[PDB]
Amino acid sequence: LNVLIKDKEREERQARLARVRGGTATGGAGKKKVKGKTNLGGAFKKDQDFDLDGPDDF
Amino acid sequence: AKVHGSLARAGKVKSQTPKVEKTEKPKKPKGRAYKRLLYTRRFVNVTLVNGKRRMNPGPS
Amino acid sequence: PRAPRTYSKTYSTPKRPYESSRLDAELKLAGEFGLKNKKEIYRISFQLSKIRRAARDLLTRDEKDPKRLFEGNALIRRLVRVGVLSEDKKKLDYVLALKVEDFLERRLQTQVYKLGLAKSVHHARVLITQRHIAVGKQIVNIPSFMVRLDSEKHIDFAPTSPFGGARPGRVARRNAARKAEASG
Amino acid sequence: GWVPVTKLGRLVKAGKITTIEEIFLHSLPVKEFQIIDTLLPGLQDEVMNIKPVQKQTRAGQRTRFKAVVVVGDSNGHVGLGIKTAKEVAGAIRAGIIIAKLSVIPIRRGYWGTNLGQPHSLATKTTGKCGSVTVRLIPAPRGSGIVASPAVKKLLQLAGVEDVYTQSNGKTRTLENTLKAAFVAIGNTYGFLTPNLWAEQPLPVSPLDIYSDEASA
Amino acid sequence: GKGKPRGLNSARKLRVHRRNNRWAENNYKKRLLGTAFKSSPFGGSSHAKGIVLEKLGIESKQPNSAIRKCVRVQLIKNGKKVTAFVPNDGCLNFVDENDEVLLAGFGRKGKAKGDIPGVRFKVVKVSGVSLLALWKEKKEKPRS
RNA sequence: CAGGGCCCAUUCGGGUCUUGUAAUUGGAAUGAGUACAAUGUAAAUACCUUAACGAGGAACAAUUGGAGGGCAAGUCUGGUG
RNA sequence: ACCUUACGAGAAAUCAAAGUCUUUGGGUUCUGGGGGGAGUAUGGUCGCAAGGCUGAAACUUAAAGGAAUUGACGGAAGGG
Ligand SMILES: [Mg+2]
Ligand SMILES: [Mg+2]
Ligand SMILES: [Mg+2]
Ligand SMILES: [Mg+2]
Ligand SMILES: [Mg+2]
Ligand SMILES: [Mg+2]
Ligand SMILES: [Mg+2]
Ligand SMILES: [Mg+2]
Ligand SMILES: [Mg+2]
Repeated sequence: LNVLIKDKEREERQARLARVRGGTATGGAGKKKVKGKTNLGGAFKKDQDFDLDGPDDF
Repeated sequence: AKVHGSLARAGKVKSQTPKVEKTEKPKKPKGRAYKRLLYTRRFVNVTLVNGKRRMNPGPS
Repeated sequence: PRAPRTYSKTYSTPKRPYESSRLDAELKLAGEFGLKNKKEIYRISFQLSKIRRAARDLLTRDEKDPKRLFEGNALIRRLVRVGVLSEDKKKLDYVLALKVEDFLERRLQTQVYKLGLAKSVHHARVLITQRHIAVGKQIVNIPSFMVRLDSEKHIDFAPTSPFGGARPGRVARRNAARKAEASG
Repeated sequence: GWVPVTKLGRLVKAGKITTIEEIFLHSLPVKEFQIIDTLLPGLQDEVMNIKPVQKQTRAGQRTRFKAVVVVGDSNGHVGLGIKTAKEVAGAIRAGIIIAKLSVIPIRRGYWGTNLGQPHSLATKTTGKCGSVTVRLIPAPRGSGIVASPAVKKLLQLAGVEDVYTQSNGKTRTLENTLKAAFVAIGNTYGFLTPNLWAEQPLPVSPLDIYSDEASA
Repeated sequence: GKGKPRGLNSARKLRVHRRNNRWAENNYKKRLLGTAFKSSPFGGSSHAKGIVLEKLGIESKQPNSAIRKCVRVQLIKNGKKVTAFVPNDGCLNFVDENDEVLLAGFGRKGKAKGDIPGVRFKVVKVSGVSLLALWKEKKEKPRS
């Protein structure tokens, strides 16, 4: 049931911030920005040095 | 030493896991046909590649 | 009590279970020859290991040796007869250089495909198994049959089957029954 | 381009030297990798592992990467290079340079009866680095390379088809076992056998035939 | 001359030296003294049935913070007391009391397995039903 | 539905010659099973043979262990803390 | 006994033996087989005694150890 609650709130949160053009509710008035996520890959879990260095960058 | 403990907590996480029901899938073929589809996904159709072939790519 | 039945095991699993090169090799073999598990490839590598061990035991013997002459000629004869060993290469050193694709080309599955009665190794497998195939005048439903290279001329459809004629089959007779039912 | 500096580099750029057997015959020291990939354009490389080494410092550990590389073309020639660097890609690039610089020939032979092409080694041959000893024994046809995976790929890259191998020592030290196997296949052209007993006219060096194609 | 004798009539010295130095091993000495038949709780068998005495909360070694949920069992053939670790998550709720459990080793050839101090056996079946079948809800227990 | 040179020398046009995905459709094929019969057998059962029936996606639906390393296989998503 | 090489050996420190050892066989004797428990119990045997010589196991543990390296420190020695 708790998972149901969490998922439902997630879907509703999509709906409210559909109308509002930018980031968080109230937009540019808000003073609070919308955060993003760091795509780490698998680099830093149980942190160490990286044996697999990348030769070239797209 | 500490041979006693809190035996009341046994099965805590296994009871706390939310029940997620399995989706129903089409049947996989069995036998020579399954080796046929594995051969086809590995050798002729190498559609997914990153310059190195991976079998279970996480979404990049 | 009665004399015990002899039996022996016909394959052997490899020593390291998980090695990526050997896995990709055996999957290429299974896909190209239409095999169902790795036990068939292990069976052929076991048979080839036994042939190589006998040839290794004879080549340590000097030439003109009566055992080497007798059993080398017999082993060479059995290999050239089943068609794993070519007609020119008949010198017991070519025997050592054999590999499992030489044995795998001689199965009835790949021979039915090469003769062109099949259109696939997988169609060849199911054609053999469902008894529409006859290597002499006798039905064979074993895909690992190892045809003997004067039997290659005689692989053809079974007389008591469709595709060799004289009665169609269950689903064809049912559909004809429905169309004759609708006519009357 | 290249603009070489060695007498040998000028000779190989001019086209006077068309094989590396002449280098192996006159024991000419190669110091430029362009000689090796010019005279053997078909060799292909493989990096064995990257392990990090560490030097302790006032605050923490300065770390660097050690890369082991084996080059070779699949008939007769192999090279082994090992390089430590700040970056993994620099370690692999410089190891390919070092592995090309160290290319040596391999004496392939017959287990018996000399019928086809040489499939195996001519003699038993050993090598040692550290505690590790690698021995290499000539095998019959179809035996394949009977070796652990690293030294199997090294013998595959040499051009050997079938060889029995025996080890001794801390074989899990991979760099030591590769250097021991490298010395073991280098010794194949070191063993003197009765087919090599006959005397030779000691041919004169390309560095003195072509002495005016050097710098001045 | 490398230690050992090399003469062509010196097989007796080599034989008795090999026997004497064979006693220095672990597996040979154990098999020839027969400590499994004498000083082992299972008496050299692979499995053993027993009767559960109580349920223990043995805490793991360092660094590991857990309570490991074993049981004390009295063996049926010997009367010997034995600690057995009940393997999976929640499986101590099957192994309640006075039960016939079947026990096996852990695989470490008589050694205590992990962070678990001093248990050498695991539970396999309780009341004639296997513990993974109870855990995967393939089957379910009798009343007692 | 996702692909090569070329017939073209008709710019992002059919794509022959293939390779694989499809909430797209077609007939063919067969045993597992059931069963007259005969064979089998001391008498049976079963095998071998064979009328009649027996297929196609919720049907006649393969498991057992795993996915940090050793050692094949996750640049995942929820839960616990 | 010492000095220098390193033919050679070795994990290295180092070694004219610790070399002539996977290209493995001159003769012979003794000892060792992961760390504890333990040179402990027990039984012999020698001793006036103190003790000596032989000498386990149950159980426990994933390292204990060797030689070198780079740091850090020293109620060590020098220099700036
Ligand atoms: Mg060994
Ligand atoms: Mg004598
Ligand atoms: Mg022990
Ligand atoms: Mg630990
Ligand atoms: Mg599973
Ligand atoms: Mg698991
Ligand atoms: Mg999982
Ligand atoms: Mg892996
Ligand atoms: Mg020390």
